[PDB]
Amino acid sequence: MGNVIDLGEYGARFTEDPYPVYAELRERGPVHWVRTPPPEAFEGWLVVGHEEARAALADPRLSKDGTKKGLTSLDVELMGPYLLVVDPPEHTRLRSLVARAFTMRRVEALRPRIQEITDGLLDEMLPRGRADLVDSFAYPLPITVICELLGVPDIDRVTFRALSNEIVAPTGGDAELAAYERLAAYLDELIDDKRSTAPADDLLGDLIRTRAEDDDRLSGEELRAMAFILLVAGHETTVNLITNGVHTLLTHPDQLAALRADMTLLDGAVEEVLRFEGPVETATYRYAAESMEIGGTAIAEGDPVMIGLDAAGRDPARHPDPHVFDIHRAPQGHLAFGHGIHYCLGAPLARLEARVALRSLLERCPDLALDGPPGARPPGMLIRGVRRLPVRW
Amino acid sequence: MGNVIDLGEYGARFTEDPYPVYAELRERGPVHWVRTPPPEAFEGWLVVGHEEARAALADPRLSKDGTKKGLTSLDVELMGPYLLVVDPPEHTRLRSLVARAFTMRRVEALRPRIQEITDGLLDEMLPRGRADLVDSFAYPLPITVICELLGVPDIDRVTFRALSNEIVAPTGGDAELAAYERLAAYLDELIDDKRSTAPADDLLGDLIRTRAEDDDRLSGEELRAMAFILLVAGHETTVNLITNGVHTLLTHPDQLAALRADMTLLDGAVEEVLRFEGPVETATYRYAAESMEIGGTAIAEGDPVMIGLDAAGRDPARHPDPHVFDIHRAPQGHLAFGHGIHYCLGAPLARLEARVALRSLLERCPDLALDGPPGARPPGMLIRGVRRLPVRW
Ligand code: HEM
Ligand code: HEM
Ligand SMILES: CCCCCCCCCCCC(=O)O
Ligand SMILES: CCCCCCCCCCCC(=O)O
Repeated sequence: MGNVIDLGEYGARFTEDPYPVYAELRERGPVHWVRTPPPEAFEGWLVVGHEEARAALADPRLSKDGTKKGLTSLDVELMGPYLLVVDPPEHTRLRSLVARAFTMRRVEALRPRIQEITDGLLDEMLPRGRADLVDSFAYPLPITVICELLGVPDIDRVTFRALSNEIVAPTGGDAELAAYERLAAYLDELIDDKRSTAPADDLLGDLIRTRAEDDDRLSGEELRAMAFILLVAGHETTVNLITNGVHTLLTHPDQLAALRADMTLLDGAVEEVLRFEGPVETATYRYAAESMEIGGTAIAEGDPVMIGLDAAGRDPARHPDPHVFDIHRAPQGHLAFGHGIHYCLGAPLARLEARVALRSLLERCPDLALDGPPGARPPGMLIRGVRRLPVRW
Repeated sequence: MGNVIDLGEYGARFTEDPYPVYAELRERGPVHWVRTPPPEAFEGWLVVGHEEARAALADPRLSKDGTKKGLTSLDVELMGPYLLVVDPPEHTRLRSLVARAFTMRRVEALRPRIQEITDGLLDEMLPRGRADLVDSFAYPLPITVICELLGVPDIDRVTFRALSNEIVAPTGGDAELAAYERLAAYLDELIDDKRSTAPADDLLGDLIRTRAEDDDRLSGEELRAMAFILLVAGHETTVNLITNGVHTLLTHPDQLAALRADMTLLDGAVEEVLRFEGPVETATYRYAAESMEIGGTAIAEGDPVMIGLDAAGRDPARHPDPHVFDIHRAPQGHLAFGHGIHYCLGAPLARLEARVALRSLLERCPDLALDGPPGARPPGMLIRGVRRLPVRW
């Protein structure tokens, strides 16, 4: 317990642009005690260096499961135990039930369908000459893809969106509480309706049959929490990827022109976007399961640790000229998806969605431009991006 | 125990060029029960898929501590417990002793010296007009860099090399163990020469003080074995990266000419070598501590797992047109340094050692060329490289 820097006190220059602070801090060291901005201005360690971001993602002394300390956060209570709030051996078991669904091989078999979705959205959007890229394009593609994968297409997406939006960028203690208890219910309703059809040849179908079987493979509260995460992690991350993409592209016409000149560079741009504006700014819940250290810095048992994945993406030791967006940038290991046991299950899917989305849009909009200012940034440290992206072509 | 892909049945073809075989296996699936080529032909699961390689490296069910199942290899007993034969918490305790020395900040401080060393090696070497690159350049640089770092002042480099070479590629039973004891003699005596000397501020200094202040933080057995791993891992890998690098460039003249023409590309180029001819072909000892699955293949408890890193580097689904060497390659996440708790401690160092070496040399030898046939490949699944590389300039 000592000198805290309150990130609130940087105002909203820091929400809009966290990097010159991240940098300032990274020069002073790799790890520092921090109160995050309001609302729900949380405190604990922030990791801002790559090498330490990487290594703390792998450190077996960091836990994600607070019930081992007697604490029991909301999402745990109302959703259940899910992938990001458990450690091995339960992590392993729950993970094994869904890994085969999300391999490169299987994800590639969705290409034609993701392409077809993208074509219909651009068809629908193009003729009106201008729009919110999010409502019109970048939201519906992932939320349609993930609902089809599960599969549950007649879902109320708008209720879903708003609940999902709240739980990843909480506006306050009550709203948060409300949305969690509202989504728990919605999910309970959803699962039952899926149980009430029979021949569900799909991951949630498979998942409901697994729970019903009297192995501890999958509990009822785990089944709810699985679908919570599959649906939510699919959604805001990928919307933001696609949107941060186009946004940074159009704020860097050098590179965009470079890219249209040679569309083989496309995938290398996506990787630069993921480095430079990675949709997950700050990694999810971790605390010290024992006394340990990260820099020279002693972290005591109990302290939370927050790994700055976007902070690491602009480490100059790892990424020379970190504040420059270069497609032709030298192979450039980032941490946008994590590392270690909880490395993103959706990475191949995300990469596919985002690549197909961005190619098709750029092919079908030679004159795409901003028009003009982008919408509100959600609150909290989890998500990096904007809710509305007004665009024209 | 079931079907065995005997890797020996392929002959010297495989040892020379394993990639077409890896590709044939990977096309069937990503994991296979194998028999390593002779000598001391060994059985286990070889992982040949990128996605499965990453997961396996992070999987908490694989152990590297054979003692936990009543089995002691020549390295463990004779050298001691060191970083690649322990799991957490022993691993966590040992790695803490040394992480601070191998950081990016600290490594970069060595750039003047590594350069100075690279130049001394080239000034001496360049007038003779031709040389074995290994004896004259690639070997001495890493063995010098690491020795200073420790710092073991004057080293018998001709003896150490032979010992080290043998334990990293064993030729037979009698030679292997002999090398371990002959090497276990030298380290002990290297350790005591340091013990019997004026205390100064370097890693071995700090290590030996820790041994003396024993609260099980560092046992003398572990002290030998730490000095073992750092000297040995420091040397084979880096020599082989420098060598693999020069040789791949000279067998691919367009790409070299592209690099000669634009030396900013060097770094991408180096990362492409690591992907294409990674010095560590197959990662070190791992076994299943409980029964598991890897690509939907059932792994019994006790089965060895061999994670094929170079195999992963030619995986079509992670790297398109994998058997093309492309200085301009894009998104290209490889696994040449591992992943998870045991990720290379020395990667920023290796990258630095290699980059200096390749630049200085390429800048001072504009008509560098092969002359003619390269040396023999050592045996075993650990090292991918040749042991004598004759060049001219
Ligand atoms: C589009 C960009 C995406 C990014 C940047 C991203 C990023 C991440 C990150 C950083 C984590 C780990 C965070 C931590 O360790 O605390 C993660 C985990 C996860 N992601 Fe994603 N993700 C993306 C897309 C997806 C998609 C499409 C899905 C599902 C369809 C998904 C499902 C998950 C799941 C289930 C986890 C938890 C894994 C575990 O604990 O074992 N992600 N993602
Ligand atoms: C030149 C290229 C290098 C490559 C490709 C390389 C590769 C690797 C790989 C793949 C591992 C993990 C193997 C496994 O999980 O079984 C590893 C571990 C290690 N490497 Fe390297 N390495 C290199 C250079 C170095 C250097 C220069 C040093 C020391 C100065 C070093 C020290 C280590 C150590 C100490 C470990 C063990 C880490 C642990 O168990 O926690 N390496 N390296
Ligand atoms: C500061 C907000 C943290 C809230 C933790 C719960 C979020 C669950 C959704 C995770 C999505 C993802 O990991 O990509
Ligand atoms: C199964 C392989 C075990 C080999 C034991 C020898 C250890 C040599 C250390 C080199 C480690 C590395 O560079 O990855």
